[PDB]
Amino acid sequence: EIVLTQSPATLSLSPGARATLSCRASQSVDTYLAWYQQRRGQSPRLLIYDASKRATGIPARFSGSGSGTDFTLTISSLEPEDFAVYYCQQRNNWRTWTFGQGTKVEINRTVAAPSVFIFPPSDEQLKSGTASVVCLLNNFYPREAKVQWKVDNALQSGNSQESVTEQDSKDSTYSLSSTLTLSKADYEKHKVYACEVTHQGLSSPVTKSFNRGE
Amino acid sequence: QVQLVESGGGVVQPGRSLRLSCVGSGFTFRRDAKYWVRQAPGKGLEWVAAISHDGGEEDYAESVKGRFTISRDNSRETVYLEMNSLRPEDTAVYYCATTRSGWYFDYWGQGALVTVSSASTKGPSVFPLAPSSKGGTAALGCLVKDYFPEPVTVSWNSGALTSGVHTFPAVLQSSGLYSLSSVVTVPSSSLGTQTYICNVNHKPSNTKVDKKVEPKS
Repeated sequence: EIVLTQSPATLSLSPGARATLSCRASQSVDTYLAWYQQRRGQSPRLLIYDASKRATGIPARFSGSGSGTDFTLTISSLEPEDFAVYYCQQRNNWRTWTFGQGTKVEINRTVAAPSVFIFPPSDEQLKSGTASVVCLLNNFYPREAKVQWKVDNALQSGNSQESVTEQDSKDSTYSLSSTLTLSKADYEKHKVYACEVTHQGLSSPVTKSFNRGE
Repeated sequence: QVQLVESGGGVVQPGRSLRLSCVGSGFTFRRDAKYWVRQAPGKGLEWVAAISHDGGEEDYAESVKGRFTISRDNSRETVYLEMNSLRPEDTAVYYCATTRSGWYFDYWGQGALVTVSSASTKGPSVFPLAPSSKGGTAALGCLVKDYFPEPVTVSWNSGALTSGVHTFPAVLQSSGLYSLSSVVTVPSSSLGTQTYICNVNHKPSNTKVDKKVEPKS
């Protein structure tokens, strides 16, 4: 019956700066709204309840406000642990507890283009009948990046999987690995394997490729 | 101090059952309702079940009703979640929680990981991600493929190399086995003289591999 929407889903802010997070309810919840912080690798903790009350022991930099449908969580100065995911929460009809989908607060920094590397399958893997081709995008910011795989200029869709690291503790960048999976038989039918990367730090997409056997 | 400690997590086959336990200390366990909230990998929080202070009222999420049972034993300061007919979509970290007024989750446990899968325990194959050897920065790595369950650990040069390492989150393949890569950037001028070894440990299968990664002939 009641949906909580947190938008934007990602906030990019500087250490020590102010942050304001939004929760909007589809219909009024009066002031019965809570906020939780989920720090990296930790359990969620209650920060704010009844829209504006600070839970016991919670630092004074956390505040909240709102009544009805529009709520905010304010962090007066972002500390290192505050780069985290925040969820709002409500309870309707006595027996249903629901959450928003979360807002991630990430560290803002200057744009950095990825360095890109392509890796052929090893001969050892090919023995077993499968080929994994890996594309690495190293140390980039912001997080948005597009990898396109091509095999003899045929765009690949559906046969790759990607993973991304958490923001680096020293330089606040991301890295990404994309793995293209093909059968050995298919791998050996084609010559040019390419990973094309689009990113805001690149004036035009970068392609890294290899020719099988060369 | 208020404390909630969960136990009973693990790997379970689809259709089977698992019982989670959560023991409270540092507060009056019988005074308030208790709850389970779960988080699937990479996803948000989902409330699962609630039980009133004396066990007289139970509420469940629609996704879980009939299959899960919440119960409590106040004399042992314990709340339970009995999970039956487990489904892949029940894979998650399960948190127990307690409340002051019933509106909110005032205190949370540490989580119990539940993985629902028909996969058999299997250690990884470790393949090299060989440096191109073509700013003078090279990248190399290890592909840690086809293992179950999580987790695997990866170090480089037995911990002597930590700068520039990125060990990526595992992906779950349609086979039901996990795969992950670990990479490191290093100076390309070092590739002929420095040895780089990835150290892979998959404790569930007692599998340890040290793979030297070098430029391919």
